Amino acid sequence: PIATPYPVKEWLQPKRYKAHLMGTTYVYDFPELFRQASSSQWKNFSADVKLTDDFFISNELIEDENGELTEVEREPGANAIGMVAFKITVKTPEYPRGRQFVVVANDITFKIGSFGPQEDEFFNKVTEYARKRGIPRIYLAANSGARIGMAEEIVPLFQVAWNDAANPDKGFQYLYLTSEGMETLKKFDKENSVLTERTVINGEERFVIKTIIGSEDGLGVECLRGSGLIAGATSRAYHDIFTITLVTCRSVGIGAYLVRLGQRAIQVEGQPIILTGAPAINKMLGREVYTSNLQLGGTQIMYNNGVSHLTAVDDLAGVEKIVEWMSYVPAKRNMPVPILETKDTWDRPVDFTPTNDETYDVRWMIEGRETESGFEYGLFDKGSFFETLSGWAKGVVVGRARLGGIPLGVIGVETRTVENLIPADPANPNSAETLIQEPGQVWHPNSAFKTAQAINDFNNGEQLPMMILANWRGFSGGQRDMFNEVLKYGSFIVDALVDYKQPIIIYIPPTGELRGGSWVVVDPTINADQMEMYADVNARAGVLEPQGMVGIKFRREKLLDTMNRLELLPIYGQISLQFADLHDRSSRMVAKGVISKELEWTEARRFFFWRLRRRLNEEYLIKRLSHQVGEASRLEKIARIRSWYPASVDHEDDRQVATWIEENYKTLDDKLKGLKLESFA
Amino acid sequence: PIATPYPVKEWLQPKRYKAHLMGTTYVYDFPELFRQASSSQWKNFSADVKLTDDFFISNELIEDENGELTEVEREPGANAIGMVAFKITVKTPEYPRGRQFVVVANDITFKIGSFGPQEDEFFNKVTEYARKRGIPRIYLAANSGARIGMAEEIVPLFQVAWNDAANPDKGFQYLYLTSEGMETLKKFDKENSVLTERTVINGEERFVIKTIIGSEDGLGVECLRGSGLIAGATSRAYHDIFTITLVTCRSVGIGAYLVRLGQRAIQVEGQPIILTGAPAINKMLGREVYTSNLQLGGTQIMYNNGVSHLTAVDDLAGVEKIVEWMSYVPAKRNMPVPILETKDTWDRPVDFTPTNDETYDVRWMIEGRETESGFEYGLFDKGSFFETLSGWAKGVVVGRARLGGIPLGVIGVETRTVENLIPADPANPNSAETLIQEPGQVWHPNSAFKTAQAINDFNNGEQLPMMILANWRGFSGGQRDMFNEVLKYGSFIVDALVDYKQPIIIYIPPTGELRGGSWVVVDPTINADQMEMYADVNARAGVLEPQGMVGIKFRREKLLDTMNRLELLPIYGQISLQFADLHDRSSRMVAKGVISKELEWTEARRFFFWRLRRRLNEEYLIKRLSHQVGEASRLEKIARIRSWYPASVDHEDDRQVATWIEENYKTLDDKLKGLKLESFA
Ligand SMILES: Cc1ccc2cc(CC3CCN(C(=O)c4cc(-c5ccccc5)nc5ccccc45)CC3)ccc2n1
Ligand SMILES: Cc1ccc2cc(CC3CCN(C(=O)c4cc(-c5ccccc5)nc5ccccc45)CC3)ccc2n1
Repeated sequence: PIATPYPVKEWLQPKRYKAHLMGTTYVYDFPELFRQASSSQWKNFSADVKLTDDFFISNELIEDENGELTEVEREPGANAIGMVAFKITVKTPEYPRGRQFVVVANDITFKIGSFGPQEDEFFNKVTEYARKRGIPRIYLAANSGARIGMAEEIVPLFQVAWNDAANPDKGFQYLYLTSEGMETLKKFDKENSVLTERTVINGEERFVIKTIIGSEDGLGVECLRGSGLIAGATSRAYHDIFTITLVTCRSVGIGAYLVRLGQRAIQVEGQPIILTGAPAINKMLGREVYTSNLQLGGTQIMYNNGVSHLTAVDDLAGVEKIVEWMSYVPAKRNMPVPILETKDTWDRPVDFTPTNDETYDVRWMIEGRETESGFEYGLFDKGSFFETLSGWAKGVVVGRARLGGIPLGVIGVETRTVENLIPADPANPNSAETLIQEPGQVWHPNSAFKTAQAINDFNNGEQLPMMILANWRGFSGGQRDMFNEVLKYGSFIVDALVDYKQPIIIYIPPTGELRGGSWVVVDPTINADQMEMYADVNARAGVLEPQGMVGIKFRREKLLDTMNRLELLPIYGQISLQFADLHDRSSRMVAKGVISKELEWTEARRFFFWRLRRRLNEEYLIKRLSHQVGEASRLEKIARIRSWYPASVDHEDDRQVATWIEENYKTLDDKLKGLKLESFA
Repeated sequence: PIATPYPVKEWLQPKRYKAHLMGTTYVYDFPELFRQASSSQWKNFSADVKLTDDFFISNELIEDENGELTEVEREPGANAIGMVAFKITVKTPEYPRGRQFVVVANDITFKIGSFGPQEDEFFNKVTEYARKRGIPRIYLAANSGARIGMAEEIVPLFQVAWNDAANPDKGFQYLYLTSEGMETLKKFDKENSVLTERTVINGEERFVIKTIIGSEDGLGVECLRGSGLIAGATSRAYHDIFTITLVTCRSVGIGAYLVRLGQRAIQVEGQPIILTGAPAINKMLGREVYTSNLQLGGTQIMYNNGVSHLTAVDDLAGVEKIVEWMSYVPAKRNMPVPILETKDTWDRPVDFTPTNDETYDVRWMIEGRETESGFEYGLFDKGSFFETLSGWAKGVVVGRARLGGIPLGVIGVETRTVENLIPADPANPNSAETLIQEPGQVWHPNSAFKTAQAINDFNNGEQLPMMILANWRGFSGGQRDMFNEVLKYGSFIVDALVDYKQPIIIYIPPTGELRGGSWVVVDPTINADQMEMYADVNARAGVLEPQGMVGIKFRREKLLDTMNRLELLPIYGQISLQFADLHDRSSRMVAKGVISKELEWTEARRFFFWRLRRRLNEEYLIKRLSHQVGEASRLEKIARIRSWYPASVDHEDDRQVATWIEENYKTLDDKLKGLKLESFA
């Protein structure tokens, strides 16, 4: 384009234009997208705040002569390999003084973003760089999978030993190199390009090729090794630092695995996540089964799958979601979760309240609801709910939120029936679109899996506390769901809880319940060090529902003995139901000692804010001791810590405990430093 | 029955008869089944061996006044709770001097084997007892799930405040107790059985019941807490000790979860594993959808599911399988895997060999094949293959085996297509039986999951080394399998490998291959501390198959430039294929350094036996150092250890290294004890 006001970026650097022709942002332009998203982050938090350009810094990372990563400022497109990375230092609302993370990305313009050995080792090197520092690792996927190739240098000289030069159509015995060929190879110092066995047949000496190696690196299995290297590297990263991936253009083979292994993923619409392309699969099946890769790995697959946690309309939207997601996680591994108080202060009642005879969206209880007569506040901070995995297993709702500024993972139950429509596979003619009815308050294979996935994702890397508004009748025990292994997924939940490292709150909501099958997987004893359970005064819980209980312990016979109190079975049947229901109250739960407290929904925000803040504080103190006295149970630690509180402080008063502790952090630190004396030598 | 030769056991103890009427062995008779199975174990190993009754000892475990477990010899049926346990000490072929394990079981005759709080705490107490000692925990499931009940004492006295004594059909306002009732309760010291509010209405004073608590323990949520307690307890046990469960009669609710959480499970035919019973589910759906619980949790569900690893014709068969399974695992956590040499010695060639143009069952390569001209030996010890999870995801084959006596987990690939027939769910009228074609050498969601499950099951509790005869073309990238999340299951494999703690051998078989998608998940770099890869001289590996490679790097144009070597596309197309194929040889793998060695199938048993034995030995030495010098990478440890070998010993000679090490264990132990001097104070 001639005569533009400013320089034509796409001309100054043709690679930028190639990227665009490919439907993705040029890799070197992504740091600018992060600056833009970060700026927006501020405007949304505080319209005023005068922001300067030093609030965002991006330094490209490359390997020095010794293979170690260092920072450089160079012209975009100078990358010698197809993988690039940047260290981002950015001041944000949660971290005004700045937080850091790295961004690794394929360069779709460099050999179609293929993963060659060098790209793989660079990617691995960047992952370790992030893990060592404990900072988040953002991956931007735009690739063609493992790099392929043949030893081109052997193509113009190989000879074929036919069964008879007369009719080639008769076949060949092997391929070989003449003494002339062996020479052409030695002339270019490419003798290792081939493995041969010198044998003379009638005419001349023919070196039979037993194996083709090639002089150029990155043709086959060496690309597979590096492929596995970064797969395992990413598997580890996920249990270590916050990991996330943006699928910004196709992501193929190892590319698709990196997306899942990183777990948290945002798919830009129209950018497929595939294993094998449609053309190839069509060859596998014989006919023209698939039209595009989007049928195999588009958002309708992966987002409905749970592989993609969120979809983005474009690259910038993807970056914004990443930035939004990061606002809930620690600046780095083991640092405190980022407190961020906003307009919606902790001290207030909860407005929206569910009713037994009225349908509702659990999201209203979570983030509040907008009504004609004004906004009704929910349990958590207004506008702080960030839902994820929203395109899969709608039976359960998961996301991040803030409670008076405290970030945490939230799991709620969708009470409304879900219409899960499964498309028909083109590969099968006899296939027809299928509709699955997923009853509310019932775990299914998908929703059980999602529940566990969320717990693990809240725990690993995010290191967030969690609240589960437990409200399930049980798991689906029908044949299809049972055959579909609902037990394995249900069990994944218990496993996830056992592994949780931050405070957990299990709370049965106002019109909610827990029964024999559901309570099993969320009881506080699964992980007593982190879990606490609470039931609303209007919640219910017992092994069986009232109907089921009477149908077994208040049979027709016993129902008649009661006729001796005053045809009339209808009303008496109702009486027995109420008799049973009077057993499933929060009061019995308190009496039997299975919950910490029974609560009143409207007061829940106030109670949980201080309960959580109080816990974050004691936990902090407990960890400090776990690095001193060492050998000591949690019971002994938490007890010693509480022995330091002033005698008149009421251990049961959350607000008092939290308040006294924050007033004496340094004083408590002195008592700890002085405890080092307990250095059993 | 009168006039029997010996006492009528079922009469002496009626509970034994009740158990039988229920289709299961009386709990106290199970130890005898273990003795029988153990005796058989010997006969099968050595027909001769004169066995005495002291080779098997079973001591029931009960809680003493302080709640601690102790041994007792008492009359069967004296159990005050519905859960029982035994400590078994038994000499076996693998452990001639004896090995121990515990057996916990529901007593189906005690309150239908329901899980009450006491049963739950006993079960938990036994699990910890086993974990502390590091011994296997066998669970025999025969139950009705969580115990239920109502406060019976409140049934004969509750009163109802009708809207008008005239027409009860009009409803009631609440239930209450008269001053007479409150007295009946105080007379039996059951005042807490109810929560009321004294209010006087016209007539007398009526105490409105707000909550029914009940005096008897085990009615509701207290059964749910204990339920969650043992769920989490079992979740932990699985990552700690060898865990296994025999479903000997129905296993309900928490009962079904215990089976999965324990992971390894053997289902006796006709004994259902269910969440909710058919009658109840029929109520849920309205109509008479299900006939029996077997439709919901019978072997056709759970065995085809992968929830049940094996099925047994009867209780005794179940016990035998348990005993057989245990013969491959350490007597207790962290003890060496049980070496058990048999007739089939290590020093011999492998007979059965696959052919490219011939269908075969991978089991033949594993355990050998019986033919008309005699027995053809496989890679592993004759008769040592114990397949598991054989009713699910047949695309992959898993089991335990012995290599010259060394036990290990084995994973092989089923090359034959699998006909996976999925029954139709009665709940859906529009449902029809479905047939799934699972191509061989291709991972599917189920087979990927099974592959990972096996790795985790070999690692946790079993603590076994592993060999994977890696032979997959890739994962199924079609729509259905992609939508069914094959990526998540594929990723589970990488996770399992990362967590493996024993030596691992990845070996591409004689006619096998690995490609871009499959190699990703089994490369040695995923876990370099334990993994080693090998390729047969007749194996193949590269990113793409030859067809795919030519279709991209040897297009029609380039194919014509080759026409200048001597219509004839057919033969030249064949030529290009061979050109590509010459790239995917074990030789290139060795050159690029991606495998430890290329091998010859017939010599594999000899090579692997000494390679594994050599490794088990170095690993042992490495752990000893990991308890001394501590802070040191594996590279530094393995290096120091090898520095102790005699200078003339060839580190690369497996047999020599293993042999010298076993000759100097004690001498090496002295060098270690002397290394304690390195006690950086
Ligand atoms: C339902 C389903 C889904 C995915 C499956 C994947 C495989 C293995 C891979 C290995 C690697 N591979 C090839 O290497 C290959 C690629 C291409 C191809 C490449 C680029 C464009 C178009 C086609 N064409 C071929 C034809 C015949 C044999 C192999 C090929 C693809 C095939 C096997 C069964 C499958 N079944
Ligand atoms: C496809 C599917 C499969 C399993 C499902 C499980 C539930 C929850 C449980 C809670 C506990 N429960 C009861 O408590 C109950 C039990 C029995 C019952 C008990 C013994 C014998 C026969 C029936 N009858 C009832 C009728 C109405 C309401 C509840 C009951 C069973 C119902 C919800 C939806 C389901 N959908």
